Amino acid sequence: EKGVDEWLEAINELREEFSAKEYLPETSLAPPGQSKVDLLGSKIKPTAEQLAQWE
Amino acid sequence: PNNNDEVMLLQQKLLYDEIRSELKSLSQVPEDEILPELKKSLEQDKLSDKEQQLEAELSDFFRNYALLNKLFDSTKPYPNLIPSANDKPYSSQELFLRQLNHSMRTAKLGATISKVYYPHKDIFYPPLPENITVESLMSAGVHLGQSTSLWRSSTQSYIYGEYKGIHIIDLNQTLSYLKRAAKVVEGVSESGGIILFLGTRQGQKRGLEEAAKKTHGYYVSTRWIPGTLTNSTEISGIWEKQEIDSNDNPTERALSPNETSKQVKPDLLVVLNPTENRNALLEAIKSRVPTIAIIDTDSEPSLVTYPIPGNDDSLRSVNFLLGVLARAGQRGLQNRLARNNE
Amino acid sequence: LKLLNMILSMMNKTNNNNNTLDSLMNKKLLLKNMLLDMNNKKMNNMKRMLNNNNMNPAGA
Amino acid sequence: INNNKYNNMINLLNNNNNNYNNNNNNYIGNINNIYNNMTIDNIPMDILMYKYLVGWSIKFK
Amino acid sequence: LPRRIVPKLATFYSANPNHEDRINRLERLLRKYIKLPSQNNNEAQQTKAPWISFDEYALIGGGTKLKPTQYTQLLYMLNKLHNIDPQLTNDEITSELSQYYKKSSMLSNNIKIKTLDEFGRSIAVGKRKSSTAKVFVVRGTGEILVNGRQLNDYFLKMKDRESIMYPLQVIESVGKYNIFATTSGGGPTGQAESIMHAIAKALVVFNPLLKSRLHKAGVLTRDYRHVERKK
Amino acid sequence: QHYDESLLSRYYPESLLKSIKLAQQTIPEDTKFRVSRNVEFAPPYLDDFTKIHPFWDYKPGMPHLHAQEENNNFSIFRWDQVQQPLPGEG
Ligand SMILES: [Mg+2]
Repeated sequence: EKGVDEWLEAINELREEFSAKEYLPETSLAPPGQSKVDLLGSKIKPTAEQLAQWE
Repeated sequence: PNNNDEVMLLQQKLLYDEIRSELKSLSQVPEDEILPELKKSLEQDKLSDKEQQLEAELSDFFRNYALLNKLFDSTKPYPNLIPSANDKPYSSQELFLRQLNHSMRTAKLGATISKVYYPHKDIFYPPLPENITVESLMSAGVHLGQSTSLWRSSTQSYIYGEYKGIHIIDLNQTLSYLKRAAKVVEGVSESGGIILFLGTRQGQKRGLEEAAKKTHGYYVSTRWIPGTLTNSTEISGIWEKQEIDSNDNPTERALSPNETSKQVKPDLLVVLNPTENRNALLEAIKSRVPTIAIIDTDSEPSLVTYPIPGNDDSLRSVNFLLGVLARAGQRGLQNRLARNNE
Repeated sequence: LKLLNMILSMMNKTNNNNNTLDSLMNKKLLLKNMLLDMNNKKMNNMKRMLNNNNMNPAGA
Repeated sequence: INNNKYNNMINLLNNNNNNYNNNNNNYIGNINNIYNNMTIDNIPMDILMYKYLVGWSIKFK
Repeated sequence: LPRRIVPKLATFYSANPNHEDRINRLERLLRKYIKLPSQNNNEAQQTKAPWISFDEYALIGGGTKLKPTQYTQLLYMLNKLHNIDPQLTNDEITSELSQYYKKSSMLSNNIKIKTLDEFGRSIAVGKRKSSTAKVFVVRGTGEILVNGRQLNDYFLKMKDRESIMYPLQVIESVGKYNIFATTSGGGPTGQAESIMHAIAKALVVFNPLLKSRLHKAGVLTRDYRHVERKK
Repeated sequence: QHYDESLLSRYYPESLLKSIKLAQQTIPEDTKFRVSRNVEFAPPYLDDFTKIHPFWDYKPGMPHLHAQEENNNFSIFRWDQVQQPLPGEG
């Protein structure tokens, strides 16, 4: 089952990367090539009918 | 040669944006569309030995780095730039960084500039007192005194002559007085004294702040509070003092309330505009604090210990003389820190 | 097995736009994103718990 | 005192002292940890009010 | 080795040594990063400027010595550093600015997004004088009921009826909703205008983009006037 | 948390163990205590309430609104000194 094989290879590589350093959400789980994203939306997007009425 | 390394990251960065974009797409879909169909598949599916591996590997991987973890703890330049796609044109921020790259390398090609006066260099690259000439003083405008109509005849001995309705200060004497004043600043700095630079004319702050910084001294650019020295306990007692070693590093020792209320008197006062700071000069006299000041043709020489005859109205002349005194202090400070090392 | 099928489904949706980095590179990129969404949930819960106790015992 | 209790809870939460129940209950943990270093020997006498006479006016007529 | 006591701040002999030192620190940053461009969203009037209050800055900026113009000077430099383009900003600037942000992180907001209920109804309450009104707005065809009675029966004055219709007339949705209004207390005018206020607050859920138009018409403002005991 | 009698019997006085046992049989272990933000019943500090403080508690034997002694069983017969001196340093 390559699906379970590649998933189980991806889960253990992640374990090693997080193990290398103290696991902190902001730092360890940052976007690729990013120092860290802070653990800090409900700005609903108007529907096409809502926006048409406003226009 | 190594560009591929960066390309490998960008690939992941692009993939990450794709994963996030479609994570938000599924956040809008109602659960009734996905959940029941998803559960039904599992009801119609049978787990295999391998499938179970991830059934518990992910449970722990999510029960270790998501639930049982510490949410908190008890590219270096411009790291927040959002690069644009290789097909899209440069963003406004990228154009700024693209221009900065040009400014460092190309923008200065073709010629060098010599024998041109740059105002900022008077503050940041002051000359040493021994290298000062009459030409340099004259280039700074130090010789331009006040109108002959405003003459304070007590300055007669500093005057070289009158020209174009103003008195010309004798720069030969200015140089000798400046060298003497500079040596005093160097001595006090090398001895560890408190040097205060006072100047309240518009524009002097920049020169005053740098002079204090390079001599480890103090400055006042806004207003001299009458009584700062004679009534120091009612004005300056509340402000914080600190103990320092011979290297001017804070010892960190907490100070007894007795030591924090005692008057802290300057060892030397430098006044850029003495005609507007009579209060400070009289307090210095009352407090036996030696003083240095630029003495223009309408200014009283005897009110200061070490007068420097010179134009006090031009920022260039003032910053030129202040720069020389500030560097003299710096050399004294460097000689004191050097004798401590060896 | 929603633990697995939901993550497989997520890649299926991304597969729509895709219409083998996806074997190990994308798979990892997804697990990490989920962990950052499960850590923000836990951060929000702490704020609720702290706002429902008496953070200010003596004056406020 | 207010910053000593907030720190106590922040630490008792960051150390984890049912995920579904982790969205309803607000019980932070052991009473001792929440009130660590807050005893009768240092809290009561420091918060008591009206403890110092600072003014007095005596009139006759 | 020999130790001596010296003033802590370079501005010790100034009128307000604490404020001048803080200004100097910000001025250094504005000099070191003079080239960095400023936000072009400033024209878009980004709604972010949570700086500490004058009284809060007086704890760190000289206390009684602190003058209002000195606080104004601090804000002009805090905003200028804050308005540097977010992409091109650095840690140094943000570190310095963090100490001046009003502390509101330990606490959270008390507002939860309003949504239609299980039957598609928007429920809002309004008050005028001594009257109160609870309205149920749902999408419909312009049917209105006041306390179970026809509008013309309950409200005899046409001006009271026109007041109830005004919020729907602003969003041009008079024939798009069914209103079930319940009112109690005060008299006809208080109840009619309390219903008016409650309909306006209930219409914002159907389209939050029309709140600005409702506010501009004046139907979302609670009328404060009440009978005052003569003093 | 519910503790075994052994542990509780090494820290609390015997007279108070029966109350602790009855409370551990009436309050279920899975009780989710809530914090009141209207009425503050407990003090702002932690206290087991096992010892009578000479100052912060009512003086034993003194008459007061919540005195539990009978009116003929008070033990304050001298009134020339302040009954409750200030706590700590004094
Ligand atoms: Mg002059």
